[PDB]
Amino acid sequence: LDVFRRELVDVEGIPLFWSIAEHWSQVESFEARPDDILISTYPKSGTTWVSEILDLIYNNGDAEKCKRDAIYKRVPFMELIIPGITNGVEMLNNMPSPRIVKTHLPVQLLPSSFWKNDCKIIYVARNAKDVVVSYYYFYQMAKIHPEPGTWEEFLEKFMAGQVSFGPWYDHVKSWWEKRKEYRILYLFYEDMKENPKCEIQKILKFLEKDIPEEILNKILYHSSFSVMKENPSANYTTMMKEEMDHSVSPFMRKGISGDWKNQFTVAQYEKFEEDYVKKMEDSTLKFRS
Ligand SMILES: Nc1ncnc2c1ncn2[C@@H]1O[C@H](COP(=O)(O)O)[C@@H](OP(=O)(O)O)[C@H]1O
Ligand SMILES: O=[N+]([O-])c1ccc(O)cc1
Ligand SMILES: O=[N+]([O-])c1ccc(O)cc1
Repeated sequence: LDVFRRELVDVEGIPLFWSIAEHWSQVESFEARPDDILISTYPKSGTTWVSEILDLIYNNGDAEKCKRDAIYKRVPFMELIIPGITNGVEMLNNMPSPRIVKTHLPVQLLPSSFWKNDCKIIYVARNAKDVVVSYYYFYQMAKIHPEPGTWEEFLEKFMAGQVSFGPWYDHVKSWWEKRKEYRILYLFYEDMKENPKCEIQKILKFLEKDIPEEILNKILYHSSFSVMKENPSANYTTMMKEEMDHSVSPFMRKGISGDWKNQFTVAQYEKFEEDYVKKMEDSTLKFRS
């Protein structure tokens, strides 16, 4: 299918995949349900990690139940519609409750039904420098994206917000502000790295679930990077090479915090930081790198 490497298309101010734009009315009119849990992230911030955690919670840590299908079918990417390939809206329409829904939409573009249904939302943020590195390699392997160009070209596009789903800065800031209006558990990738048990406990409390320590430990074990990277139900290796080419860069790439040090030159770092401070000083958000 000839659907790959196209230029992004503006949707309500945000660069999105051409086929999402083409099917935007279907996304806008998406029907949420009161018990939907929405996982909302800027790309490359821990979406798959948290989605697997949620599905594990819903299945009481049962690893085999969580291998019933690929993560992208268990937890549909709502707005992702590609002709001949996938339709997240239709996948969700046909899914029995309680649904786990994935989105990367900026808050201003989220289908209004989520607000009307007052859904609980788990937002995951990750430090910008690690995000852009992860996103660079992902652009290379995940062929729906436009060509990223060189690292320096891609870094500049990221800083300018000229990448799929728009600027990281506005995404994280506006979702942070939204936590005052709706029930949003706002998590950080770095915290999940440092103390995953603590973060899963936060998720459980938010979900109003109390589970045995033994089940919590099962969920912890199966959501580690070393397990997920080898799990074909979670590591995107069931995608066609034409869609995601693992040989270019694996989806489960490094799974650390601080990979930015391996990618950024000192000059790129200093420039990025100067720009970052200007963009983020209006926000009470604080990150670790
Ligand atoms: N269980 C886990 N623990 C830590 N990182 C994980 C993880 N599962 C996936 N990741 C990392 O999360 C990033 C992908 O995020 P998303 O799911 O939002 O696209 C990748 O980062 P890297 O490219 O830095 O390795 C990936 O390796
Ligand atoms: O075809 N693809 O590249 C896809 C399809 C589904 C999905 O959730 C993500 C990517
Ligand atoms: O383009 N893609 O195939 C994607 C993009 C984002 C994402 O979270 C998963 C797949």
